[PDB]
Amino acid sequence: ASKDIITMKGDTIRVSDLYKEAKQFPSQPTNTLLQNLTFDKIFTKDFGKEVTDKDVSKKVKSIKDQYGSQFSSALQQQGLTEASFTPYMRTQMLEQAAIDHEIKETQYTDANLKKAWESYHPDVTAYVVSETSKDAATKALDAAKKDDAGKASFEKTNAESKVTFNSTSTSVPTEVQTAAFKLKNGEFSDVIESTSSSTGATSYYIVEMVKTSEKGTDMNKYKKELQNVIKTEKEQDTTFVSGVIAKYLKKNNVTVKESAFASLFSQFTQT
Amino acid sequence: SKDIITMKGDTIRVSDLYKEAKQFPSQPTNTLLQNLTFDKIFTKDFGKEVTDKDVSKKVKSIKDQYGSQFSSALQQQGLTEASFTPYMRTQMLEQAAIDHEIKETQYTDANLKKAWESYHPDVTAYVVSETSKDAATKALDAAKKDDAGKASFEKTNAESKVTFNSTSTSVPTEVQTAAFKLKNGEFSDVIESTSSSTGATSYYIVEMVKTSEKGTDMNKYKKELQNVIKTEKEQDTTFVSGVIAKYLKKNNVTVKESAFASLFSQFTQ
Repeated sequence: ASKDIITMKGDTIRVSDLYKEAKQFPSQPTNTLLQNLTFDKIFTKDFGKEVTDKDVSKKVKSIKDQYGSQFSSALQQQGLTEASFTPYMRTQMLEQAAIDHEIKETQYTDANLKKAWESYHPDVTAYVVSETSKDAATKALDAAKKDDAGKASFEKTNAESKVTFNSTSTSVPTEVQTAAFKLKNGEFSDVIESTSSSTGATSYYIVEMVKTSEKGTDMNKYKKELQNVIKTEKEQDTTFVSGVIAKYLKKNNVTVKESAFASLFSQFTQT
Repeated sequence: SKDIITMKGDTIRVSDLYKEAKQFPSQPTNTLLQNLTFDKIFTKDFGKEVTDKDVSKKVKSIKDQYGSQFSSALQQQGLTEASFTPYMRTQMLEQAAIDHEIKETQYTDANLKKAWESYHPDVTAYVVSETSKDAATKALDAAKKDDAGKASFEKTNAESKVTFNSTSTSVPTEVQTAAFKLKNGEFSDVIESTSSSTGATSYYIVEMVKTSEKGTDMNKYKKELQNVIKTEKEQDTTFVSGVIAKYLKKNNVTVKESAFASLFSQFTQ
C-alpha cells in the first residue's frame, strides 16, 4: 500500500520520504520533518543550482572554525550532530536564498525607503566612553572640558573608544546617539545615562564629536544605505519570513493530503 | 518495507511508526518508537487486564473530576483530549507490569518488617488546624474548660473528625506522633508543624475519639503493609527502570535500524 502525504507541483512527499528524514533526525518531531522536507523541495526547485554540496560544506567548515572547541556544545544546544548539521544547513541556506531574493526584488519600495529615512542618520566619528559610577563620569568630563590639556588626556586615555557609528548601530545606545547627533565637531556632551534592556545595568556615557554629519533633504543620496537598513530589518522580521514561505507554498500549490497533519503550515498560512 | 525493532513473535515496521506519527505529530520519532515498543511488550502479558473499556472508563472518571479545568490540565501536560486516551493506555499497561513485579517479589518478610517498624493503624479523631499559635491556645483552653466547651469544639469542628493512619499525607508527622499517645476523649497540646515544601508553621489541636495499637502481630496488618511497600516501589525510579529493562530483555527487544541504535540506552545499562 502506497500513499502521498503532501502534494505539490512536479513532486510529492511519501511515507518513505518521511521515514528517511526520521532516521536522520530521530530527536525532531514528525511535523518538523515534514515542514523541513517541504521547504527543502520548494526552495531547491528555484535556488538548488545556487547552493551546491560544495557551497554547503564550505560555509559549514567556516562556521566550525569560528566556534572552534565550542562547536560540539553549540550543535547540542540545537539538538544536532556534526553529521546532521550539513543537510540542516543546506535547507537553511536554500530557505535563506529565497528570503534574500524576495527582500532584494520587492522590499526596497519608495514607501519603505521613506520609513527608514524618517529616523536615519549617516556615519559620525567620535569618542564614546562608558563609566559604571555617575561620579566617575562627572569628574572625567569636568577634567576634559577644563582646558585643551585635559582634552588631550581624555583623547589619549580613551583612544580605543574612538568609533564610527550611524542610526543602525547596536553598540552605541539610543540615548547616546540622540545626544551625539546634536554635538558640533570638538564639542563634549553631558553625562548621558543609558539603562540596558538586555542586562539591566545603568552606564554613564561621555561623547566627544570629531566628525559629525547630516542626512540633508535628498533621500536618494543615502539610497544604498537605506536599502541595507531595510535588508537587515526584513531578515529579522519573523512576519516577513513566514510571508516568504507562504508565497513559495501557494506558488507550488503545496497541499496536505493526510488530514492528521492538516494544520502543518498553519503558522505560515496566516501571513 | 523493512523491520525497525525486533522482539519475540512480533516486530515494529515503518507503517507501524507512521501510524503513531499521525496520532502524535508533536512527539519525536524516538518517543513514538519507545512508547510503541512498551505498548506491545506490556500488551503481550497484561493486555487482557487493561482493555480499551478499562482505559476509557478511568479516563472519563478523571475528566468528570477535573470538570472545566480538564482542558487546561491537558495543555499543562502537552496533550489533547484525543491523545489522552492512548497515553493513559500505555501508562496503565506499564503500571500493570510494575504492580505485578511488586506483588511477585517485593512483599518479602524483610520489607514487611521495615514498614512495620513505623506503622500505626487507623484512629478516628478531631484534627483542627490554626494559623496563629495564640488562636489555637484559646480554642484548646475553651474546649478543656468544661463539658460545654467540649461540645462547642465537637459541633464547630464537626467535619474535622477524620480517620488517618501512619501512611496519611494530610496529617503531618508531628501531629500523628502526638495523636497516637492520646486516650479516647483526651485533647492534645498545641502541636507545632513546619511544612518542608513551603516553610510555613501551622498549629494543630487533636481530640481522640477511637484510638488503636498495632499490637505484636504484624500479620494482622499484612494487607496494609503490602500497600505501604506498593506505594513506595511505584515511586522508586530505580525499581521502575529495572522493571522496563526486564520486559525489554524478556522479549529480546533489538533495534535493527542502526539510526536509532541507542533508543533504549536510558533503560538498559
